[PDB]
Amino acid sequence: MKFTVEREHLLKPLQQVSGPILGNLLLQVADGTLSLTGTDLEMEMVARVALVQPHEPGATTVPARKFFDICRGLPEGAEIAVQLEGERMLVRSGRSRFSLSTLPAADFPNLDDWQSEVEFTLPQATMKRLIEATQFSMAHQDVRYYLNGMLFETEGEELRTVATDGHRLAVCSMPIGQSLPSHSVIVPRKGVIELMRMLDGGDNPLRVQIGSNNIRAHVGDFIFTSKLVDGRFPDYRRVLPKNPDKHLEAGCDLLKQAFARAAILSNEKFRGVRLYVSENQLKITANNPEQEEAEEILDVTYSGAEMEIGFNVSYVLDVLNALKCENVRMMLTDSVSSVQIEDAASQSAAYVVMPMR
Amino acid sequence: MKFTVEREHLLKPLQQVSILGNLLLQVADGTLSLTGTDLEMEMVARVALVQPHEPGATTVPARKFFDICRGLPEGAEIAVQLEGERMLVRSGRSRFSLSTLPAADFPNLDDWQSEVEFTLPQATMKRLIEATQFSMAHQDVRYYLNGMLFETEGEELRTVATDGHRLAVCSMPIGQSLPSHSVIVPRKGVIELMRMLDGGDNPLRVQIGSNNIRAHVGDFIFTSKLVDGRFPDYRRVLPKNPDKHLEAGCDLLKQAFARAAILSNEKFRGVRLYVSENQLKITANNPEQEEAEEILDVTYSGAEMEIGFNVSYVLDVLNALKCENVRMMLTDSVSSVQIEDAASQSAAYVVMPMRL
Amino acid sequence: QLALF
Ligand SMILES: [Ca+2]
Ligand SMILES: [Ca+2]
Ligand SMILES: [Ca+2]
Ligand SMILES: [Ca+2]
Ligand SMILES: [Ca+2]
Ligand SMILES: [Cl-]
Repeated sequence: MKFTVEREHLLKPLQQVSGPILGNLLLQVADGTLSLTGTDLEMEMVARVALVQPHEPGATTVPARKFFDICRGLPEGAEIAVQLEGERMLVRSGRSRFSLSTLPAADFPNLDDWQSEVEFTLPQATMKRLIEATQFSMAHQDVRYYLNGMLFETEGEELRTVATDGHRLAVCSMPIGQSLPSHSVIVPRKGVIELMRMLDGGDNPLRVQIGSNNIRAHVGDFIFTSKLVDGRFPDYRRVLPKNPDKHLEAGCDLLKQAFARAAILSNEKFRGVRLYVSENQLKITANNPEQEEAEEILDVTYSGAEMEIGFNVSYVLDVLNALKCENVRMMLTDSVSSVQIEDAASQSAAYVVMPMR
Repeated sequence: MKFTVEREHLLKPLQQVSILGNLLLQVADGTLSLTGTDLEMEMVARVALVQPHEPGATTVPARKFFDICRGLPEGAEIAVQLEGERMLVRSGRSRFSLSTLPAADFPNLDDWQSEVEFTLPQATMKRLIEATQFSMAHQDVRYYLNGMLFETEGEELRTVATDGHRLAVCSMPIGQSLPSHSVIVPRKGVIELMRMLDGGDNPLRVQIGSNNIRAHVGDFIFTSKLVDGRFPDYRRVLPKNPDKHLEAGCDLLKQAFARAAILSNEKFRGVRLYVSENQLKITANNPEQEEAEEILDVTYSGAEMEIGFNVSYVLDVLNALKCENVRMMLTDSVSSVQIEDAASQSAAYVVMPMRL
Repeated sequence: QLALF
């Protein structure tokens, strides 16, 4: 195995695949392509780098971070000549020379084979929107494993992401212009993080394939495959207020800063704040075990009946931070029902937060 | 106690001064003073009151008061008054009520006399501390190592830091005659002195007593206890007449050592230098028998020699230097190495040799 | 804190 490749053509692929043999990258020269693979047994990332310079076929496994560090550590425009010799991988560039340990390619684990059942193409920017709109609402380490992940749902010509932790929910829907079957899968959060990281911001489309226990996304020269999660994901339709008689509108940043200040004097553990809505007015209050108090009064557009309702303020703040927009619409029922929060100018995403008593 | 002050006139003072979790606030003679303390050291900040105000004093949670003020909109008039056991903070349509503790319980550092004094530019003090700070020990039982020597001699101020393994020294002339005197400033004191300095045009006044130090800049006053101990002698650590001088681009040498570091022992970080005519070769190996080699052009004309050292120590020095060219003053394989900016002798760094 | 579901 021998190849010579420019630093900049190696860095991005290396970064993508890098994030005992599990600590190594499988390298393969075959058919004029170098392929770099990393895996944690649950998911797998593959990068394909065309080899334009002379090269010899073969496969090995090298420590992931050390090899990435060497290449990144090399000067801008460095040519990185690499060859297997005995039990070692030699890496050379200018007068920099490195000899890395290896493990047999034979020992590198392969994920089981599977069959694609649902497929679709979408702009990269669409997948970026879908994930960034919802990611933060995933549970962290809930004993309900299906909540530590993101629902990816197809319906009609829309792909939809949903995330909830049982107290708050995010949902986002985007048209992709293809006749899709009705279907749902749960991608574990680690897969979601990786899928988000492979989106370079370029105009290269993404290709999604969904199996019965797997999901695969192809963009450019990268192929990411992850296992899915078991269990019954909740239905976001149940969660959206069936009918809202109470509509609030306010600037996102004003609301954010008011809530952020009130957060200061909220209970450290429970984070509770009270909301008082009345004719064109929102009042936010907070207090902690030390009987310290915060009060915020804001001009809003609000026409319904007066009501008071409590929240975990970090749940509200997460929502407003995730809305990168001028105006926020809030839709209410009563003091003990969930609230729906949206961008005033766009219904693409909706955020639902259950109150505190 | 009453005052109303623009947000941006409170933020820097609050930043600097942040019951030991409370700030003391005093309104006297047209000035608001803010004090923060951990019992070892103290920061006092003054702000002039152009708006209507009433005298008095109280203490208020530091982080919460800070957070609220920073939380408020750009250019906010912050009105403050004492009301019972509570302090009221008002601005626009925002209102806050913070718990207070009595001003009379707020702890003062003991009174002391100044014995040596001098004024110097901020940038000079900042250069002295920055060049050496990283070589201070962190919580060594040799308690005197957990801080920085401040030595006056002739017309210069000098800082020395060492952790028992590597040394940093920096000397700067300050244009005043000084007695020969040395003190140790606690590491937290050093860090706090450092960030009190914006490097701006306000001169820094230093006052040293037998057990205390004080730095005066513009509206801010820092005071610290000194470390009551005996610092090691830096003169004893510096290599005697090093006759072998290598010069190389600082960045090229740093990048070579950084790549080589990757295959060095994770615990002991030993790398080897082979020096020959206008050339340096760096080698590293780990217990897994992985190997790194770097060769680069340099300016060198002395006797061929080998030497090893801790690459983390050298990387630290090279990062601190951030210059064009570095000078490595070498003796032999059994001797320390002195590193300097090739263009300045004002800062020097000593790394011990390793037999690898 | 109430449960969403
Ligand atoms: Ca092979
Ligand atoms: Ca939707
Ligand atoms: Ca509350
Ligand atoms: Ca302003
Ligand atoms: Ca070698
Ligand atoms: Cl030493």
